[PDB]
Amino acid sequence: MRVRTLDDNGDWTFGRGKADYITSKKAIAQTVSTRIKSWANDNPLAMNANIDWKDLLGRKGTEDTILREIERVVVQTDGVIRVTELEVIKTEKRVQSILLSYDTIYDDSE
Amino acid sequence: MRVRTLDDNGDWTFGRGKADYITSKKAIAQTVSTRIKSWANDNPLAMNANIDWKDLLGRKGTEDTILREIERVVVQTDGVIRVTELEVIKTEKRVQSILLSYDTIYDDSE
Amino acid sequence: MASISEVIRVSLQQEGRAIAPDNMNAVGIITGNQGVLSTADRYRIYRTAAAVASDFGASSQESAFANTFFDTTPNPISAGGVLVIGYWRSASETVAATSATLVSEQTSESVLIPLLNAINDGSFTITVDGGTEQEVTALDFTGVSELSEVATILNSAITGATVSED
Amino acid sequence: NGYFKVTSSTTGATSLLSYLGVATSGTDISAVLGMNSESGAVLTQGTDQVVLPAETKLEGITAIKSEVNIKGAMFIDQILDADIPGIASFAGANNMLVYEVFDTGYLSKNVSNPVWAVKLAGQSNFRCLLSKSGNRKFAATYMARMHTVLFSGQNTAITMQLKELS
Amino acid sequence: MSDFLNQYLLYLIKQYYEKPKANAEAQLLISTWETYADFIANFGNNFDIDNAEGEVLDLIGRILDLSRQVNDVIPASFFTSKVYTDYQLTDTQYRKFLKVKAAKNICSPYLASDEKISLQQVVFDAFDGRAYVVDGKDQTLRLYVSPSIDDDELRLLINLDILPRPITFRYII
Amino acid sequence: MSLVNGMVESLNNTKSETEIGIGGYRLFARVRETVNYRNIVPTDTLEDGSSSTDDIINEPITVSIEGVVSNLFVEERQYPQLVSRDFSAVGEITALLPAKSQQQIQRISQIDSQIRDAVLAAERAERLAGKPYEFFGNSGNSAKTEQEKFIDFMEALYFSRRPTEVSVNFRDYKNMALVSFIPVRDNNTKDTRFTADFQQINYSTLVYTPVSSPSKSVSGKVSDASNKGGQNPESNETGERSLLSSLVGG
Amino acid sequence: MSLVNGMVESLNNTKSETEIGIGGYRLFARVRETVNYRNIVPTDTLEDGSSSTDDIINEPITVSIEGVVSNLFVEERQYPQLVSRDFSAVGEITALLPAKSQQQIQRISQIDSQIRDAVLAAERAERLAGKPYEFFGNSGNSAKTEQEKFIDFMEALYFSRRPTEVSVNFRDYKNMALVSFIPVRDNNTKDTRFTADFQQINYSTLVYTPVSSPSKSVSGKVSDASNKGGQNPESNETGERSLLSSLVGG
Repeated sequence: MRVRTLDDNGDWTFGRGKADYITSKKAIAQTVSTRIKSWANDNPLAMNANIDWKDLLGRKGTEDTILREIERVVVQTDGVIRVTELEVIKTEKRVQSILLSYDTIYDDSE
Repeated sequence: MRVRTLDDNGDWTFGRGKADYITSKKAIAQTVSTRIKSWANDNPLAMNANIDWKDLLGRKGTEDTILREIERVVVQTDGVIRVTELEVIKTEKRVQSILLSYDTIYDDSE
Repeated sequence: MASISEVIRVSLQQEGRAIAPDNMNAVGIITGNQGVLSTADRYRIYRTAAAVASDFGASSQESAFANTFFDTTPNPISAGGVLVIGYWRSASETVAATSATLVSEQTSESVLIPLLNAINDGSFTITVDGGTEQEVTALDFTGVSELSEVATILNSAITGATVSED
Repeated sequence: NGYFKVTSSTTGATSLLSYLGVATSGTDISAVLGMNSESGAVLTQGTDQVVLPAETKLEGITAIKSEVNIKGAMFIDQILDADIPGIASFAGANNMLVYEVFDTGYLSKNVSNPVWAVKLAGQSNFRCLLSKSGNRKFAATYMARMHTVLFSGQNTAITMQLKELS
Repeated sequence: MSDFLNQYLLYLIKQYYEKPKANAEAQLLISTWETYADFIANFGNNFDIDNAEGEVLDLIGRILDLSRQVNDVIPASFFTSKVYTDYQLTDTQYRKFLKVKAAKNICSPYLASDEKISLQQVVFDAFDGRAYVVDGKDQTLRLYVSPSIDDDELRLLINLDILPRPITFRYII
Repeated sequence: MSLVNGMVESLNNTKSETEIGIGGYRLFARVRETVNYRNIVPTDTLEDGSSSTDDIINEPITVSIEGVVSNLFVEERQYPQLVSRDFSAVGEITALLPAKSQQQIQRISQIDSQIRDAVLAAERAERLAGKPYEFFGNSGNSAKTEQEKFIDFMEALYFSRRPTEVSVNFRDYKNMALVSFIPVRDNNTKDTRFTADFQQINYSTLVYTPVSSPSKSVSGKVSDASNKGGQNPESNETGERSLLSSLVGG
Repeated sequence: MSLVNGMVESLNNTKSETEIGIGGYRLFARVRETVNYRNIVPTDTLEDGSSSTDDIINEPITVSIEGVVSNLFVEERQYPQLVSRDFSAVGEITALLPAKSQQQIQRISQIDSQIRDAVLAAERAERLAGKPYEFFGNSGNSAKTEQEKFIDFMEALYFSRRPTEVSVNFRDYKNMALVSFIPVRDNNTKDTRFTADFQQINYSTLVYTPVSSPSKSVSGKVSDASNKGGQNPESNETGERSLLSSLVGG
């Protein structure tokens, strides 16, 4: 799978066609990285685009469902196999940071 | 069943066609003797050729499965009937020697 | 050439299981022919016709009796038993003159070698034919991996006699 | 990383005598920061001008071992023969392993051969490996293959033979 | 022990990779097949107009309608492999004539044809890069050449019509 | 048919010590464990009295496993499940393929990197065909308790619609297809009591095959001439591309 | 088919913490709770020995829930069920529509107020399609005890003939259809012991759809050309209005 690369801050890239495209194992990385970031009832063309944030960060007691939905999004991605993810800090102020690790379809060629 | 004899060290024999072939009851002996010696994922033309050694002598706690697989290979041989096999030394240094005895289809003519 | 053989070897059984006449079925055939069983070798133990032949030859009547023995379908070795050939002196056995022997202790080869390899210098006192006492003061046993090698070393050391391991 | 480092510009005999002592006026920031003398603030003085440590011996591994709790080590440069026993003893005395590779010239069992000297000395923690070419990396991968068992699951204790290396 | 032999010996199961007789025999079979593999691989190397000598050249001639018989005399390329009559072509000359003929087979009356292959490109890599075609006035086709070609050869090509030529042609010195 | 075949292929499934579970998920407890060998013996008294035997048609073995899954299972004595090797390039036989120039090679490299991304998933799947657990893998997320893991693995195996290998003690049957999976949750125990019936997919080889199971590197190489049905290309619409401009002239 | 699809769409139903009950009616107690994954594996030994796999036909999951409903249920630890948002105007895209005068606009306003009264009920129904409870709603009347509420909600769901979403622990299955609802009332307990079997209505998409689930504002916009059957308008009676007087002349 190809996909246009995004630069550091994550804006789009035009020019260098066929070269601003991520090849693989990093295309999966980019595609998971910003599949997580796709609020659900945003896109009128995909209203279940990805997990529903306005209804999960605005309600108490969803950490388990945040994690289950992140695993859902990641696993249902073209190119990933497994996941290994949990929470690493405990809302250091009130923001919790979770650690997400997944095995792409690559690095399994032995 | 015929099969080319092998000499003492087990290399092949050419010449004396139709005479370097083992006739029987010894053809079974040779064929079991080197069916045991056929590592599994060796032959690209038979990847389950015989029992898997790189994955049985490289793992702890397989003696029972070594013995079961040796019985499998021997019994599934054209010409044998029964087996009678067990372990005779106990890894005299760390090498265990097992004793394997089988009744060919011969010597049952009474 | 690192062979497959050093991770598995598959050979043919060699010694006749080396068992002893313990059970009830330890049956004997007494010969009187001083071919191979002389006095002090009064018996030999077998569990197959071919071995009796190789010690007795398919021609001698003793191998014939062994052949008619093992040919019985439920023969003794099928129920924890052995055949043994004896020897009664039929007529005027001539025992050839022997030479003095010295059989050492049963050494396991797993303990003799590790103890030997630390012993730099050698030290023996032996006597042959009651001659002058012979003292051996250098046996660099360090380089030894099996009893055959210490056997060779002793063979080279003890003058007037031959050393074997068995 | 949450530390406050304060370095003088000049190098060599440049003591920062103060640990941020109390001033004559103004609420004291020193104690709350952690720079305070009673506080646990490291105050490594400016070392003298350029200093030459001498050239140590491979026994300088002790300095690593007394800092890291390494449990298996290798040397990029091959341990000299004359220094093998020392490190070998070290391997036992510090409850660790040391992996070292040797080339073809060491496939003997004489006393002068250092690996056999290790074997006689019982230095079981000084693992010796063989590489015909001299390819040192064989040790690292070997090390990288051994210290790989999570000692909490069942039967995770692995042997070594016939395992993929790098 | 090249690639072919090594990758094929992996089909010897490991009872038989190390027994010397068996390994030698398998290597014998693999080697005899390996000479065919090498032949197929080197067919391309040894066939084209460049690395061709003797009969294959003649074959190329008869595939490009140009026999070594030009019936003309050219001086010798005195800088053994093969000798012909005087009024034939030593190999190297006949090689590079066949290259020119191959060019003129795929000619076109355009010096920079964007759709089809031009005259200029094909005559230029006919001579491996020592020719240069520029038109004239009465449909002259002026043709510059590097000095590494004797006048005898080129005047012969023009006198045998092997250079690419739609209607009219000429050279320059 | 033959009486000899009995012992021969009765031992053809040998249980490894590692004790694969329902396919690698051994993290439950087997309350009960049954297999059902069945046979169809045609009823009426057989016709001849001399040779009209060979009338015991075999049947697909079913294997029923009912067990319980809890949040905390402590397994007593079983060896780790190790990832099976990727023995695909065992016979891979290059070096007869043509000599082609750089960026003619590398163009192939880009094509390979381009469709490996689309094939390697199913390639791993077929490599791990029997055992789905290490395909799906340990869940790896700390949020999902153990019953999470059992349910989502069972659903993955069930929706997978691929046969799995199932081990009853003394046998690791090779191609079991999940027939019925009933998990039950009483209101007096937080665990899940599940009954799973599998049915073996036994299938033999009709056609002459000299090689039993080759590498992926020669599996197509030794394949016999496969057959596809006919079709009327002149009457296709989904790809009715025009004639290439390079052909109309020619 | 694919082994990859297994884990992918096994996690496609994730149970929210709020724990929808039989559709939002969690005010009972789940005495027992089962699901039945079934499969049809064709029996006879499969034909080839090389590739004749892909023969495990899937099945509609059933979910059985038996519980009890009492007048007074005290729920232990579960988050409130909050009304789902009306995200219909997310893509609503006006301002390309024509400029039309006042009371030409307002005539449209009256038409909209005129048929919103007739469509908005079913619009809310489809907005709340999965979950019927907050559609029917808390009963709100103090006369009806809790068993009133359970029975009338169950009858409303049953007569509704619309699939509901049902949550077994660890899964909130999305389209369950009420198959069987048996409430029982012993003469030794005033509660109601009810067994409800649901069956999933699983249905996939045959046709090319680039957009999985769009807004109502573009759902018809991206719809492909729908097809209705023929009919003979010349032979209709229920609306055989005469020709308008404005047309006979013209």
